[PDB]
Amino acid sequence: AKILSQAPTELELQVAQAFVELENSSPELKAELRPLQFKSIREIDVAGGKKALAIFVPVPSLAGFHKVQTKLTRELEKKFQDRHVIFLAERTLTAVHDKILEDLVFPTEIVGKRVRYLVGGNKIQKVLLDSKDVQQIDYKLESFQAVYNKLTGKQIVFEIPSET
Amino acid sequence: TDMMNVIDDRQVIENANLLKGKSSTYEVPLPQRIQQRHDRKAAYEISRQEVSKWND
Amino acid sequence: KKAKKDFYRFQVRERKKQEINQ
Amino acid sequence: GGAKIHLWDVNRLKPVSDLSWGADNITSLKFNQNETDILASTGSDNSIVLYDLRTNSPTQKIVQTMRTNAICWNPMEAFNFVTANEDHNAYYYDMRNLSRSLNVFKDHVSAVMDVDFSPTGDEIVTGSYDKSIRIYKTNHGHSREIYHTKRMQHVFQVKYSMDSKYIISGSDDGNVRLWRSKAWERSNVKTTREKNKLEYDEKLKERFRHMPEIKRISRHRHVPQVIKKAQEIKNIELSSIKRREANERRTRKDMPYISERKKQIVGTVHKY
Amino acid sequence: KGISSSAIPYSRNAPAWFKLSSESVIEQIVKYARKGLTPSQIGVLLRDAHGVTQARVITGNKIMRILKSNGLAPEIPEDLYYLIKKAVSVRKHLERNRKDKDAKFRLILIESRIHRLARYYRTVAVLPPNWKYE
Amino acid sequence: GFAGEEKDSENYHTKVKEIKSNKSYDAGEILASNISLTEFGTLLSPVKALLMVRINLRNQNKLSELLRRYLLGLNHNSDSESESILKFCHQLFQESEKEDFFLVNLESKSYTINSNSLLLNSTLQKFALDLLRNVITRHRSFLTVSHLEGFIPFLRDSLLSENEGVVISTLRILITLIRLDFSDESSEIFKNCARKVLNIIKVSPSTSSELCQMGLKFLSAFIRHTDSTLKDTALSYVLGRVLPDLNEPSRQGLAFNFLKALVSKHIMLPELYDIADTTREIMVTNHSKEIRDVSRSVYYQFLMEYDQSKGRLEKQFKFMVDNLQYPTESGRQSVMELINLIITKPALLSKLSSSFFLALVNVSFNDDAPRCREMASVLISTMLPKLENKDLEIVEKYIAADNASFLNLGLRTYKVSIGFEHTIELDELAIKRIRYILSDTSVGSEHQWDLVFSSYMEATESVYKHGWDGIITCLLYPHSWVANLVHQLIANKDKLEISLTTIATRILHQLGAPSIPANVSIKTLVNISILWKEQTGEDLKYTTAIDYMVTRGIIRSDEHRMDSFMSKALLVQVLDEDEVIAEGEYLETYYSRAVDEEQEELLEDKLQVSDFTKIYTAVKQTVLERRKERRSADKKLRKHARSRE
Amino acid sequence: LVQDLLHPTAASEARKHKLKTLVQGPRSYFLDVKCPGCLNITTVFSHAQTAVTCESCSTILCTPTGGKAKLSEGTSFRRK
Amino acid sequence: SSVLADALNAINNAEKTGKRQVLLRPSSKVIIKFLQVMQKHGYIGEFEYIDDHRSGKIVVQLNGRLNKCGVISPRFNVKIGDIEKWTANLLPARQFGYVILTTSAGIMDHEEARRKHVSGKILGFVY
RNA sequence: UAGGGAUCGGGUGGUGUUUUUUUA
RNA sequence: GGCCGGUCCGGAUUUCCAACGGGGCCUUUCCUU
Ligand SMILES: [Zn+2]
Repeated sequence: AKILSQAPTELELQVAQAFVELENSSPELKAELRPLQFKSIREIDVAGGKKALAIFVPVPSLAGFHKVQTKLTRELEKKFQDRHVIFLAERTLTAVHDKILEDLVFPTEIVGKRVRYLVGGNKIQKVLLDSKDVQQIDYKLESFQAVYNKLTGKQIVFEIPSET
Repeated sequence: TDMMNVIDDRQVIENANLLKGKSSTYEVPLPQRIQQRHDRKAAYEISRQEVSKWND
Repeated sequence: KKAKKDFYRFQVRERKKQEINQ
Repeated sequence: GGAKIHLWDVNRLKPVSDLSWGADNITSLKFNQNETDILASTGSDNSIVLYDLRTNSPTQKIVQTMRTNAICWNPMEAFNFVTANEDHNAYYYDMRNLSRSLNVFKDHVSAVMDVDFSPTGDEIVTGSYDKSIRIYKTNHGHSREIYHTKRMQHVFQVKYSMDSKYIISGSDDGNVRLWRSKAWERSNVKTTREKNKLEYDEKLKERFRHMPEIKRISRHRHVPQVIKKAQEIKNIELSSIKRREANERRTRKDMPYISERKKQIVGTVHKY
Repeated sequence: KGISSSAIPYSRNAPAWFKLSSESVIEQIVKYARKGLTPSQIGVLLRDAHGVTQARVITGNKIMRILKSNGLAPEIPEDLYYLIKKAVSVRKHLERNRKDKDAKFRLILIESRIHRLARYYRTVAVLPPNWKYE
Repeated sequence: GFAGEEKDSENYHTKVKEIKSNKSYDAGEILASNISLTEFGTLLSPVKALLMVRINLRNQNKLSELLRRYLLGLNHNSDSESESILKFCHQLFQESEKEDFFLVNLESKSYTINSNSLLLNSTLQKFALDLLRNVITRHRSFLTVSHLEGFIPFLRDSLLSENEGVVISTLRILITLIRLDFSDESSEIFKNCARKVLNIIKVSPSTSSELCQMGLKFLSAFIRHTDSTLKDTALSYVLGRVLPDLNEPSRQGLAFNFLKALVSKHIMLPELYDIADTTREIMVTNHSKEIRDVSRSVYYQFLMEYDQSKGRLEKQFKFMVDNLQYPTESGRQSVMELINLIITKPALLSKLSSSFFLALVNVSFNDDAPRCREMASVLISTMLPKLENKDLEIVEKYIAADNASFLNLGLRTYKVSIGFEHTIELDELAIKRIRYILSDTSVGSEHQWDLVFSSYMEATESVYKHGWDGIITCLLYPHSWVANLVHQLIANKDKLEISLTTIATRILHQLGAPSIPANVSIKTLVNISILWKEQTGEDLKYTTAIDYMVTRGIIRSDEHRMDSFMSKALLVQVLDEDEVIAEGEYLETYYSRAVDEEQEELLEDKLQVSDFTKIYTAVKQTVLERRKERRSADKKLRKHARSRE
Repeated sequence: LVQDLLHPTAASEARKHKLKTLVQGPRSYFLDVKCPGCLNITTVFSHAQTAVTCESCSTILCTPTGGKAKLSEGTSFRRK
Repeated sequence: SSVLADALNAINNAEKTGKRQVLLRPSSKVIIKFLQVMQKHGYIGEFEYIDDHRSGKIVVQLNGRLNKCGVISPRFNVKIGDIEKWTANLLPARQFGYVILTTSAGIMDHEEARRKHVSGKILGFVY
């Protein structure tokens, strides 16, 4: 319906059916899922075993996905459940890694990046999340660092300036 | 279920097919680090159990 | 209030129209 | 302890277990003396992490304000340890209730580099980054005695010999030195009249400890003047913080009292 | 001399409470500039009223860039404009009462501060050289 | 060396020659170079020439995979498959089994003790690795006892006293060698290394290490193929050590093979009943392929091949029912595969085939899309191998089981005592005749309103795909043929019915009117063109040509090209059919241009009619221009272009 | 006194000056105000520096001060 | 002044007055490399890179190993035959301390520079 | 070399008294 | 290199999973410059 012109996968058709299902349940949404489009989705497991769906959106609709993102992500975490899902941008290059991290985490925040240089010559690259949404944020941090790992090559550890 | 409640309505033979007298099982599960936090909480509880021995 | 009668190039357009009409 | 804590035996050349919580190095660690399966470590997350090797897992973590330099367990109590951290005081922690560091030994002026117990289990020894070691009783929280010499500098590793009589202080200028623990006693066998006399007036000093000139004599030492200046200006700024806190406590509705032992804890995983 | 500055936050996908679009911001900006508002004032008005954090982080480009991009740009930079009109006001005041040697000292300092960014602006050539004090 | 350091360094920006092809080079090189006498010695000697100084774990690990590349080259070409390499292996096994008062000494610097004594042992460990994969040269009919008894006393040392580098491969060799009956000393070595792996599991505080996993595979082989397995309480301890590791299935694998082996040898162990519970748990919830499958294998072998309590043997099926609703979309499919294996390879199938039928019906009515196909397949396999009374009560509950009754009628018909199925079809005909009320007319009215849930419809379309009563069904099929896919299925059913047995004009006009106001629509268009060729002959032909001109968005344009291809006397009937196909003479526009070239290729009278139609289109352009010039959207005549670009 | 020069306590971070922290930040905050003439929402800065006027019911909402702008006596705000 | 130079003055006199942690901003990448090699040789301890958007703040934690860092102004070329005389007139003793050079193939001290057999222009020194 | 007590100018927060209340 | 039958009671057939390496290759498509 609203994909890019390449032939999708069957689970892409299933999540597209979820999209047209939310469009069938129309008049609670403010015609928000009329200008949608995605280039491609791709799903990949984490070391925890469960999978994650990177959906690449051609970026007027990263900001077009404005306040609809939370409602539709709990909607499709009910419909195509148990697989952690994320929306991403696409193609110096530190800027594009920065931006894909910035929308990769959530529309929540990041508040600071550290990288400590140990005495063995290694480095540890920490990113620091906001203070909020933590009961659903903590459930997906290893997924976030796994998808940043296999989407950048870099190594990143997420943490919150909180207890855990 | 809705299908079970629509089917098993008339006949007396229910104790052969309607074995589902108990609710479901097998949660999602929880993710890896949260499972780690839970069972190491259990580890801290059994460790405090095993040194409350040494208290006396 | 704090609008300006200067400082913009459409304002140099209106003031060149001023300085050629007067 | 390295970039991640590894458990291995001497029979195989690979780490038998990873053990870390996450991506943070492990600055020191120490096994237990009894319940030998349990151990503790300190990471540069300003964090204490206890591990149990029966379950082969870390088991709790607390985060404090400043970085913990060195742990040492108790030989006698077996579930109490001492952390030495970089704020200038050592912390006699429990293990079973890690939310109240049940003693704070305070009288230092710089970072406390290591610590260990006496083998008799009631007298601990801290060596710190200022050029002075000092020996604490367990149930006081202030210095029993200060040892320093002009040639020792930045004393890093102080340990207690296995007969509770000598204090080995390895400094930063290279030298490792011996000290007595009870600095007035001597190490020969004594005839029983000498033993009865020294023990007699030991008990006598103990019961007349609070007379106000026995106390000044038994409290008088001679510290180097760097430590003297740092201790007295630490005293005047602590009095200033206490006074300004008293003013806020006079005005404001609810600035609740926190204990001195609970002050330095900034967090604890597994709240109960 | 001390410090008195704003500290713009670490965030740059700002600010997630912004219901408004990114085109009405440019519409409000060109409205205020063709009302005749200097870059600083249009920035502060849509910061307070139609609350943006800053337009350089809500829109993808600073407001001088979007003023040039909508054909509304100034002919002299804002700092040189404000400092020039301060110079002409203090000159008019000293012309009125010529005994104010404190205003003379301040006018010398103001003209030196004019010449500083004037020769800076000649070296970067935003306004063209041969330019010396209108 | 320095080129490798500069290739893996960091202050080194770029070049095109970056990826190190040397690791591939040697595995391509020793194919030719396997003299295995002299040049292979000149391969392994510069290994030691750096392995006598100092080597970190990084250099060690890349050298270990470099030796793996050597061994892969030997797997490709093994130059002599007769024992000249085996004597070479045995050879390297034998190889890897007051004066200071005058002495000025200046610029003093101490050396370190690491240099000799790490390299005293590490070279031996790597030689044992290289050599022992060289013994896992796997070529059949080259393993004899007379071949291998020279090597047993060497591997019996580097099994015990090795420290972890080669042990995993030495007992892999013993897994390969457990088939061949060796001498008595060597069978004692087999039992001795069984005690060794028992002590390995006794010392290691994790079974999810590669050492314990490989040793579990060795104990799997030792359980399966020897004369007398023993130390049964010891292997019960081993299994009790295994069971808390199965919270994390991660290359356990080998461990499940161990479970397979002792559940095949059928030893009564009371902890296996908890092993079955945890393997059912990870069988559903585990989020990998093939680990769920081997867990299905072990759980199924336990459930079919061990005993059970007479309440527990149905309690596990109650667990099967409770996992039939599982929220992920593949663990449920693994549940379906195990239920398939339950129904296949018994009176247990009859005893459980009522609850299983009801649960498979509820899983057919589930929400997962590709699992519904497996639900249909398992429902068909459960209905076909069912008993008499079980299938009778199943069809009774399916008949009696309003949209619930519709879905149950559709499912019972899809599974479908053929006279009893026809009686169910009679009740379904009572449903179907009441299941045609103004729906296609409402669909046409919605199409006209647009130009200004079909559940029973899809169920009756399924019943029509299953099927004077059939003639009345074909009449109702025209009523719903004349919800887009529902109308497409109705059109497919009516096309099949009209191919089976004025009416053609009405059918073709209702087919054409649906395209104006899909692949199934293309099939119905081909069927309607077949009916138009089978067909007031010239009047209906002019009606079809007028319908093609009214047709001539990509689907309707393809329908117009298909109708013109079905139309193409050659032009005496096609005079009134090129009124729009020549008017068209943007990838859909490129395909329409290809369609116009197709219509132009597929003739003197046709060319004359085409020239007259071109003049008529010029006349129509003149008439539209005259209407416009008499009317004269000034800025609207450019607003379209200014809004397009 | 003696502070961990890395990540300190939040009680000290909210205490020291907004420049002098390890990573600087703002301290003003946006907030939704209801103009009491016609009840509809507008956002407003805290150190608002100018007299905002809710153009729907154009009364006045906050007059500025040297620091935080005080709000006009019938207004109602949500911090956000 | 320079950006490496005042950071080195900071971590010099701060441990001269005997502290354990220092702060240094603006933390350019040459400062990163310069104290990267000194924690490689064990003269400071671990160090954190707080990264704001402005320039970054390096926080070095250090023990009492070090006594003097220092930069050389200006940064002029030296040969393999020159680094020995520069270690002579730049360090107190010979086999003690290091001299840090921006070499062409990396950023290293004098012993790894003469080990990889390269050179470059002199940068700074630490003993 | 650092620390402390004030004091002036601005700001933030607290919550008692001087203050007041539909004129700003 | 491991996991699955189906030919017969351990030699040939096969699916999937990993590790290397091989080939076509996805992104200046609209524009003076
Ligand atoms: Zn209003």
